Amino acid sequence: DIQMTQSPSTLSASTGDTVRISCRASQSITGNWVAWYQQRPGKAPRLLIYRGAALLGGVPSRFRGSAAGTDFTLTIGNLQAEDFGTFYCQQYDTYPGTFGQGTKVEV
Amino acid sequence: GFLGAAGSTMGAASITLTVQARQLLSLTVWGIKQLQARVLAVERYLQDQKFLGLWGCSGKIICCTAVPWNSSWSNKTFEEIWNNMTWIEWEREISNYTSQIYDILTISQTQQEKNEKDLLE
Amino acid sequence: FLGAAGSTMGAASITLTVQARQLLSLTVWGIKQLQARVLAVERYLQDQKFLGLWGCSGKIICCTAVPWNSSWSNKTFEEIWNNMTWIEWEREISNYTSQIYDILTISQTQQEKNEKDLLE
Amino acid sequence: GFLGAAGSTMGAASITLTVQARLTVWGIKQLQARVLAVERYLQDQKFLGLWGCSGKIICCTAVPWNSSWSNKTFEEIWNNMTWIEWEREISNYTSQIYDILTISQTQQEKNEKDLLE
Amino acid sequence: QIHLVQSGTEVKKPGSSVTVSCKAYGVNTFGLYAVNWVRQAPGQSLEYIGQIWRWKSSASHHFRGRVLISAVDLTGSSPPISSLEIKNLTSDDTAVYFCTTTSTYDRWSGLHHDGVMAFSSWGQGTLISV
Amino acid sequence: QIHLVQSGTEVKKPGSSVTVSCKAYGVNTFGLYAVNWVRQAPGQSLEYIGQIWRWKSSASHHFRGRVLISAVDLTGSSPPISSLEIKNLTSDDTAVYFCTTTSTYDRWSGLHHDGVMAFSSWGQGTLISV
Amino acid sequence: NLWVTVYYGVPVWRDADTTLFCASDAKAHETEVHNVWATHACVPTDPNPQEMHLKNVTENFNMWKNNMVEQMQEDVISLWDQSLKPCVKLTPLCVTLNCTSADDVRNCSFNMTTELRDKQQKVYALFYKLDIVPIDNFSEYRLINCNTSVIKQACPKVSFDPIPIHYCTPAGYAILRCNDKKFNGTGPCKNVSSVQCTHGIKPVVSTQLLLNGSLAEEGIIIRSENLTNNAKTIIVHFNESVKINCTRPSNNTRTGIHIGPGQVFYKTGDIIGDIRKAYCNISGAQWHKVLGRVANKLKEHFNNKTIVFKPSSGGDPEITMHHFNCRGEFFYCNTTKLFNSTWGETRDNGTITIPCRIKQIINMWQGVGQAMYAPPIKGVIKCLSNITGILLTRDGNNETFRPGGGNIKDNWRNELYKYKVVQIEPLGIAPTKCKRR
Amino acid sequence: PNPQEMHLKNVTENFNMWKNNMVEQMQEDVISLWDQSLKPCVKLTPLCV
Amino acid sequence: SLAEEGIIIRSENLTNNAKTIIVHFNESVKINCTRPSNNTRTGIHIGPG
Amino acid sequence: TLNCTDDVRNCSFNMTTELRDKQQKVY
Ligand SMILES: *[C@@H]1O[C@H](CO)[C@@H](O[C@@H]2O[C@H](CO)[C@@H](O[C@@H]3O[C@H](CO[C@H]4O[C@H](CO[C@H]5O[C@H](CO)[C@@H](O)[C@H](O)[C@@H]5O[C@H]5O[C@H](CO)[C@@H](O)[C@H](O)[C@@H]5O)[C@@H](O)[C@H](O[C@H]5O[C@H](CO)[C@@H](O)[C@H](O)[C@@H]5O)[C@@H]4O)[C@@H](O)[C@H](O[C@H]4O[C@H](CO)[C@@H](O)[C@H](O)[C@@H]4O[C@H]4O[C@H](CO)[C@@H](O)[C@H](O)[C@@H]4O[C@H]4O[C@H](CO)[C@@H](O)[C@H](O)[C@@H]4O)[C@@H]3O)[C@H](O)[C@H]2NC(C)=O)[C@H](O)[C@H]1NC(C)=O
Ligand SMILES: *[C@@H]1O[C@H](CO)[C@@H](O[C@@H]2O[C@H](CO)[C@@H](O[C@@H]3O[C@H](CO[C@H]4O[C@H](CO[C@H]5O[C@H](CO)[C@@H](O)[C@H](O)[C@@H]5O[C@H]5O[C@H](CO)[C@@H](O)[C@H](O)[C@@H]5O)[C@@H](O)[C@H](O)[C@@H]4O)[C@@H](O)[C@H](O[C@H]4O[C@H](CO)[C@@H](O)[C@H](O)[C@@H]4O[C@H]4O[C@H](CO)[C@@H](O)[C@H](O)[C@@H]4O[C@H]4O[C@H](CO)[C@@H](O)[C@H](O)[C@@H]4O)[C@@H]3O)[C@H](O)[C@H]2NC(C)=O)[C@H](O)[C@H]1NC(C)=O
Ligand SMILES: *[C@@H]1O[C@H](CO)[C@@H](O[C@@H]2O[C@H](CO)[C@@H](O[C@@H]3O[C@H](CO[C@H]4O[C@H](CO)[C@@H](O)[C@H](O)[C@@H]4O)[C@@H](O)[C@H](O[C@H]4O[C@H](CO)[C@@H](O)[C@H](O)[C@@H]4O[C@H]4O[C@H](CO)[C@@H](O)[C@H](O)[C@@H]4O)[C@@H]3O)[C@H](O)[C@H]2NC(C)=O)[C@H](O)[C@H]1NC(C)=O
Ligand SMILES: *[C@@H]1O[C@H](CO)[C@@H](O[C@@H]2O[C@H](CO)[C@@H](O[C@@H]3O[C@H](CO)[C@@H](O)[C@H](O)[C@@H]3O)[C@H](O)[C@H]2NC(C)=O)[C@H](O)[C@H]1NC(C)=O
Ligand SMILES: *[C@@H]1O[C@H](CO)[C@@H](O[C@@H]2O[C@H](CO)[C@@H](O[C@@H]3O[C@H](CO)[C@@H](O)[C@H](O)[C@@H]3O)[C@H](O)[C@H]2NC(C)=O)[C@H](O)[C@H]1NC(C)=O
Ligand SMILES: *[C@@H]1O[C@H](CO)[C@@H](O[C@@H]2O[C@H](CO)[C@@H](O[C@@H]3O[C@H](CO)[C@@H](O)[C@H](O)[C@@H]3O)[C@H](O)[C@H]2NC(C)=O)[C@H](O)[C@H]1NC(C)=O
Ligand SMILES: *[C@@H]1O[C@H](CO)[C@@H](O)[C@H](O)[C@H]1NC(C)=O
Ligand SMILES: *[C@@H]1O[C@H](CO)[C@@H](O)[C@H](O)[C@H]1NC(C)=O
Ligand SMILES: *[C@@H]1O[C@H](CO)[C@@H](O)[C@H](O)[C@H]1NC(C)=O
Ligand SMILES: *[C@@H]1O[C@H](CO)[C@@H](O)[C@H](O)[C@H]1NC(C)=O
Ligand SMILES: *[C@@H]1O[C@H](CO)[C@@H](O)[C@H](O)[C@H]1NC(C)=O
Ligand SMILES: *[C@@H]1O[C@H](CO)[C@@H](O)[C@H](O)[C@H]1NC(C)=O
Ligand SMILES: *[C@@H]1O[C@H](CO)[C@@H](O)[C@H](O)[C@H]1NC(C)=O
Ligand SMILES: *[C@@H]1O[C@H](CO)[C@@H](O)[C@H](O)[C@H]1NC(C)=O
Ligand SMILES: *[C@@H]1O[C@H](CO)[C@@H](O)[C@H](O)[C@H]1NC(C)=O
Ligand SMILES: *[C@@H]1O[C@H](CO)[C@@H](O)[C@H](O)[C@H]1NC(C)=O
Ligand SMILES: *[C@@H]1O[C@H](CO)[C@@H](O)[C@H](O)[C@H]1NC(C)=O
Ligand SMILES: *[C@@H]1O[C@H](CO)[C@@H](O)[C@H](O)[C@H]1NC(C)=O
Ligand SMILES: *[C@@H]1O[C@H](CO)[C@@H](O)[C@H](O)[C@H]1NC(C)=O
Ligand SMILES: *[C@@H]1O[C@H](CO)[C@@H](O)[C@H](O)[C@H]1NC(C)=O
Ligand SMILES: *[C@@H]1O[C@H](CO)[C@@H](O)[C@H](O)[C@H]1NC(C)=O
Ligand SMILES: *[C@@H]1O[C@H](CO)[C@@H](O)[C@H](O)[C@H]1NC(C)=O
Repeated sequence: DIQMTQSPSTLSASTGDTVRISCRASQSITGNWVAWYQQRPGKAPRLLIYRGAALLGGVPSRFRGSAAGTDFTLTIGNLQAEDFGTFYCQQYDTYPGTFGQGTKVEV
Repeated sequence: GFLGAAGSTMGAASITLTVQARQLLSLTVWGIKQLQARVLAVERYLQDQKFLGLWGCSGKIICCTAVPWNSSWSNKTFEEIWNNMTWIEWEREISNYTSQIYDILTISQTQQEKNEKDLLE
Repeated sequence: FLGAAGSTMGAASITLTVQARQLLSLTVWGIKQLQARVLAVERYLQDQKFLGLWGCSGKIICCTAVPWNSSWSNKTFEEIWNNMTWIEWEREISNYTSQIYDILTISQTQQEKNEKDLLE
Repeated sequence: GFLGAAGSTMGAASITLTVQARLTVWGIKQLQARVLAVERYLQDQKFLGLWGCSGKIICCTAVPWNSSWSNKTFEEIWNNMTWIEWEREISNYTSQIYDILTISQTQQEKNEKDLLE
Repeated sequence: QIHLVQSGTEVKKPGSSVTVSCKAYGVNTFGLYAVNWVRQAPGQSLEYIGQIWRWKSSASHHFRGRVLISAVDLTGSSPPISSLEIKNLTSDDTAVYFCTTTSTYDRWSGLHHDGVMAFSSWGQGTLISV
Repeated sequence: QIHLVQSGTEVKKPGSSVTVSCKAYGVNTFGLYAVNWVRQAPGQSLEYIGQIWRWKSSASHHFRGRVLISAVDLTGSSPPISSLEIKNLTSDDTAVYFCTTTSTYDRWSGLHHDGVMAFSSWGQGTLISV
Repeated sequence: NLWVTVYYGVPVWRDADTTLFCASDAKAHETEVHNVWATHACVPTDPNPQEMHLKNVTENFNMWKNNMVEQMQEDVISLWDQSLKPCVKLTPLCVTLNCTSADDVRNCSFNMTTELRDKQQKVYALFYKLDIVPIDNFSEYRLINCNTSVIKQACPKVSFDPIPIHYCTPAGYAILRCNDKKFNGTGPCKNVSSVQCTHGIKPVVSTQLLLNGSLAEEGIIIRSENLTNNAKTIIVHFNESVKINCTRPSNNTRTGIHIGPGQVFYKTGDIIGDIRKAYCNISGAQWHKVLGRVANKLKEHFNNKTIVFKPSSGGDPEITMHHFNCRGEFFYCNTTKLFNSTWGETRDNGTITIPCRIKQIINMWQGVGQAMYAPPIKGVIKCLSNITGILLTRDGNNETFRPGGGNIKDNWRNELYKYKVVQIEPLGIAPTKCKRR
Repeated sequence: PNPQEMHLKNVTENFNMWKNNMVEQMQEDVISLWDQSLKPCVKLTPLCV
Repeated sequence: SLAEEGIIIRSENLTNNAKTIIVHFNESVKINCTRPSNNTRTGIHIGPG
Repeated sequence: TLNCTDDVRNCSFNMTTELRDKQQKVY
């Protein structure tokens, strides 16, 4: 029911260029029930951030997130070659979970 | 024991929070396994009271604070907080704003104490 | 502290406050003091937990809104406070201490609930 | 106990009183320290409660300030003197002030009970 | 660690029923895990199909009655298996299908919320053409 | 323990400059101690001349500009030395000058406060006649 | 419109691990005779049980990540070790034994120290074959625990009688009980319940069969960390307990000799009467009924394959024999007659008498615990125990299940599987309409 | 440093010297003090000859 | 730990020569210590375990 | 007592064994 939209539909950057991927919600996710994914071409999505700004093990510390009401952003410090790919914005605050459209990062 | 009404929603449980009220409690291997537990429980209880006192409550089970409810902490309205939400669920929802709320309550009690002292002149 | 332990309750009650515990400031003996200190801390904290649940957070003499049941004692005020000491009194009401504790907790709960209701 | 602003005079420092919070060799060093800290905190609160100030960082009392403790004016005490200097100045009259505070709180409790008849 | 593998790749005529299998290596049981089924269109975003959580099957309103999700946990020979069976296939189902499992053991992990959870472990995917 | 010895009796012509030197045996450093200079007129009461406290030197308003207080702490050869120089000697300066060192280590000793202190150890004294 | 309100005592909890103290029964040291488990020091005395049924509360239990079982392991090992410190040290008889060679006993002779450091006495002692390793008629031998550790005798008053030990929790914590029937020990639990103290877990140490344990409620429950993994032992729990009767029918003599100042070493002298092998009797009908139920329950988890119980492969007697403690005498029984069948079913219905071999150089815990020497018991010993579970170990048309195998913890995992240590957080902030400070 | 006594006026208390636990505690403490005082001392096991 | 601005000399009593002068360096000299001999550890058994 | 022949010395001593009876000469 909650529609989440991702700010930069496509983006362009190179190695060392930190990008802020923003996301907005149809409602106010005050519980920070937002998750971030990365999908390299020909591969499955990978979870990077859960609960707004929490990092999984085995995910580089360069990825970080912020949560503020309806605004959720993902920052990639020291962007690298493997980081390039489509990024997704998911909310699990209310049923059903919903995914943002996409943010492709290309050289 | 504080855990009795745990599947009950907050509205129904808050009545049973005070029903219990903790009304009555009236060098071998086991030598240290009890002393360490005693000290840890005592200092944990003292920390809980130290937090409770700094907010002006200092001995109230249900303590009233003059801090307005910021909407960033929770946009949920009172009825859907107290009629379909248990205490564990609520504290998980507001698990990110506990430190901020603690600081705001301490600041508010400091402000109220300053106003009380100023009025006394 | 046990000073004025032979004074009738009324006479002692004034002397309960004349001195109120004011102005304190791995060998065989190592374990003794540690166990003693932990037990004393736990017991004092328990006394305050009972004393706090009744609304008497920091009061030596604390009035309460609980009426005195006559089943606890039929004796009148002067027969309690003029010809009876504290040990005799607490022996007389030794069977109704748990019930009185429960009633005090319930009364403080009622008062706190009413206070919260009024603020709304 | 909040160090910092400890070279600050009393007037400036009193404002800066703020949010207080937010077998092996090491086996007994932790436990003894914890028990001593608990006993010291419970003694500080034991004193603070006997004066009616339980749960209050800044507590006002109905005890007049005798001049035998000091005849230094409010501005001289609070504008060019730090807390350590003050507690050294009145280091001889802390026990007497504690006794007067306890007696005053006892008198207030007795009067409150009397007014309730 | 944990590895999710799906059932290859299938191309079927419209109107048939396709069964995708999810064999979870590293999952002690589906009592402490939840299998979430999500579909990715060839160019669009990921959608949510349904889940099994604490041995209770549910699907989103778009897929109610048109999909079946079943699961069985550890046996002597096989790891826990999850099955996604779509019914009445249409050309709109030409999408990659993913299987995901998240640990719902501790209530304070943040990966799950009232049965609506994030997706932590991702399988290879079965692209379906029809 | 602590022992202080001073230069010795001197006879000076009015208008000259006299230096009294005080060597403190037992003072680990003048950073912790403080040297206070005291003069005693014949039959009269003791007066206060000046001090070095925390390596800062000052003198009483009566003696300001007419006196220098200097000190150096421990060396390999000599104990800490304090010097009292009275410029522009007059007949009123005929007094038994004294040297004192008071321990200012702990602030709760009571021997000192705010740089004004009671004198704990006393030197032998150097009578000066002029 | 809404204002923060602080509640103290809210039903909010988290998973945590802390030190759980003991609470034995009022018997103390079994009417004041020292138990190896130090049960008078379990000062708490357990008078009344306080429990609360947590309604509409589902909590996730994972019995294989319980820290209660590891705390029990460490506590039991420490209690066992601390009971052997006062007792005699048996370094004088790590000595060359002149054992008479051609029953399992051996008549051995050795020079042993006396109370005087100057003099020595020749001693004759009957040592079991299992406690003797050839030195490499009258071949020369040595005790088995000579090149590993120094053994210590058991104090005569110390009794190895497992009496219930309760794991209670400090203030501010709680223990969650599952109370749910047929619980696999890993998954959601519907009637979780809050208890202060666990039930009595008897510290019974055994290898292939779990004796005197807590028995299941409605059916036989199979608990394994990982069913696919064959290196993970399968713990079987019983609805009903088969009854085992173990005896040593030979009257034995303990003849204490003095090996130092105040140090008496108790040896087996001779048998007054007939020489009789030790054994344990298990009814064939009851055992085969329970084993058929176990076979069906294993068929459920193992793809309806035919379930074949086969006797343990072999190795150390501790590993591949049913080990237990009857009356201070440690038995090592052959369970080959018990675990030998294929289902999908031997038709015998009479008593199954299994041979047992007593040992005296005891290493219950595989290196982590001490090595002890158990003095002989004078009279004949008879102990009546109920077996409440099995420890199987599948090996890679049919699945074969060798008995035995596992860690020491697996004995107590049928006891502490339903208990979860939980930390209570009593502070809570909620929005209400009070508005007043 | 100071005794800090006080006299209980009009108080009658029953004493039983033979059921005092202070004497038992004294015995246990003295025995423990002797026991610990001899641990860091020579063992004289060679003397039993 | 090495000093910040310069070499610091700390003695309990400079005048006394029975007090060890302690020198602190604000620059650390580097020492390389080596035992270049291949050694063999052979463990004999002197008792049970 | 050592029978010796950071300059090392090759000392010979006959010392205890796992068995209290037997002794082993050690270099
Ligand atoms: C551990 O580490 C510590 C640091 O981390 C370390 O601490 C350091 O210790 C050393 C000592 O070892 C300290 O150095 C000494 O400091 C002394 C104090 O100096 C202060 O005071 C003087 C005097 O100030 C008065 O006068 C001036 C000028 O008129 C005024 O401006 C002042 O306001 C003040 O006036 C008031 O007081 C008067 C009475 O005294 C009143 O009459 C007046 O009305 C006012 O009320 C100042 O001059 C000093 O200023 C100096 O620094 C400034 C800039 O900072 C310069 O511009 C200035 O020119 C000065 O250099 C300071 O304020 C000094 O007295 C002492 O000096 C002696 O030693 C040096 C060598 O270092 C000589 O060159 C010097 O001549 C002095 O030697 C005389 O005294 C010795 C002592 O007995 C004699 O043996 C010697 O023979 C000589 O006597 C001769 O000269 C005398 C006049 O100089 C004369 O009177 C005699 O009769 C004779 O002719 C020295 O500098 C150092 O400061 C410490 N540092 C710190 C940071 O703390 C510690 O030691 C370490 N521990 C160990 C164990 O090592
Ligand atoms: C320790 O002990 C605990 C308890 O003590 C134990 O816990 C037990 O674990 C068991 C697992 O081992 C577990 O048993 C399984 O339970 C599964 C869940 O069953 C529930 O859901 C299904 C489905 O419900 C759907 O659909 C129905 C009908 O349409 C509808 O009425 C429902 O409301 C729901 O619809 C909703 O969801 C839909 C999406 O799914 C949506 O579209 C709808 O709109 C709506 O929203 C119900 O049918 C059940 O009645 C339950 O309510 C269950 O799925 C599973 O069944 C499988 O195994 C059976 C044998 O036991 C088979 O008979 C059955 O056919 C299933 O087998 C299929 O799936 C496996 C999975 O890999 C596959 O390998 C098979 O080949 C087979 O696939 C084929 O058939 C399916 C159709 O069935 C086709 O789709 C495929 O394409 C293939 O053709 C099990 O029955 C048990 O419940 C649980 N108990 C408790 C109390 O927790 C724990 O496991 C123990 N631990 C260990 C280690 O052992
Ligand atoms: C760091 O280390 C140094 C060196 O070890 C140390 O210096 C020594 O300090 C002590 C102080 O306790 C000095 O002892 C006193 O010294 C004075 C003067 O010493 C000089 O003169 C003598 C005599 O010519 C020389 O031997 C010496 O080397 C110095 O040149 C003496 O006057 C003191 O006499 C006391 O000692 C008598 C026994 O010998 C006692 O009976 C009596 O207490 C004497 O004192 C009495 O004298 C008063 C009259 O003056 C009298 O009225 C009182 O009753 C008083 O009791 C004493 O010997 C020692 O000499 C120093 N040594 C050196 C080489 O300088 C520092 O103290 C030390 N620093 C710290 C911080 O510890
Ligand atoms: C809301 O509160 C939860 C409380 O846990 C926050 O989750 C925590 O977030 C921090 C920050 O990322 C995590 O710390 C990090 O953990 C990773 C683990 O890989 C480590 O590599 C990092 O160095 C860092 O330590 C923490 O683990 C995580 N805890 C849990 C239980 O999830 C969450 O971030 C909060 N939300 C927001 C928006 O701040
Ligand atoms: C229980 O034990 C079984 C057997 O040891 C474990 O199954 C094994 O799980 C691992 C994953 O950790 C599997 O490895 C992966 O398999 C996939 C598919 O082959 C492959 O693509 C990966 O590269 C990786 O090899 C392994 O195959 C699997 N073994 C078997 C025979 O099943 C299981 O993980 C354990 N479960 C628990 C509770 O940990
Ligand atoms: C399993 O539990 C049963 C009973 O709960 C245990 O049998 C009992 O064992 C105790 C000592 O282990 C026996 O008490 C002793 O009896 C002897 C002979 O009368 C006496 O000399 C001792 O002082 C002590 O009282 C008790 O009689 C016996 N009961 C029965 C019915 O056999 C059994 O040992 C337990 N099994 C294991 C492996 O621990
Ligand atoms: C969030 O709060 C706003 C009020 O500013 C309200 O309009 C909106 O419906 C709220 N959303 C949710 C999900 O509670
Ligand atoms: C909780 O919310 C759901 C959906 O918002 C609603 O249907 C339900 O009625 C609410 N709880 C109660 C007790 O009404
Ligand atoms: C005595 O009165 C109290 C009320 O003050 C009541 O709660 C209690 O039940 C009464 N006692 C009995 C035995 O009913
Ligand atoms: C206490 O009761 C007795 C009963 O005879 C009475 O004589 C006495 O006067 C009473 N006490 C006082 C202080 O009056
Ligand atoms: C000073 O006042 C206090 C109480 O205000 C009193 O106890 C004390 O005796 C007074 N001291 C003098 C010297 O008057
Ligand atoms: C302070 O009071 C004392 C006596 O109480 C008096 O002697 C003194 O002069 C007073 N000082 C001032 C500045 O009033
Ligand atoms: C405090 O006293 C000092 C010295 O007596 C003086 O310099 C200062 O001005 C005083 N404080 C104020 C605020 O005047
Ligand atoms: C063993 O004992 C027998 C007699 O007891 C003796 O004849 C034989 O020599 C002994 N063997 C050794 C190796 O001492
Ligand atoms: C849980 O146990 C209680 C009593 O122990 C029982 O009444 C209840 O039915 C059980 N739970 C379920 C789901 O049956
Ligand atoms: C186990 O439970 C009862 C005996 O308590 C028995 O009748 C039942 O058949 C058994 N259940 C199984 C595993 O079949
Ligand atoms: C069993 O052996 C003991 C050991 O001395 C003996 O005292 C007892 O009489 C024997 N019992 C019988 C029945 O012979
Ligand atoms: C074991 O002993 C009990 C009672 O002593 C008896 O009922 C049972 O039949 C015996 N079992 C066997 C196998 O002898
Ligand atoms: C088996 O013996 C144990 C011994 O403690 C006993 O508790 C249990 O009740 C017995 N089994 C049955 C079914 O009675
Ligand atoms: C302190 O700073 C540097 C060492 O890092 C060096 O250049 C300088 O000379 C040092 N000073 C002294 C006095 O050694
Ligand atoms: C040094 O000697 C040791 C002893 O065996 C050996 O393990 C090691 O490899 C040698 N190293 C070199 C570099 O020869
Ligand atoms: C070692 O044993 C030999 C005989 O085997 C004996 O002669 C010798 O004295 C022993 N070693 C020493 C150091 O005495």
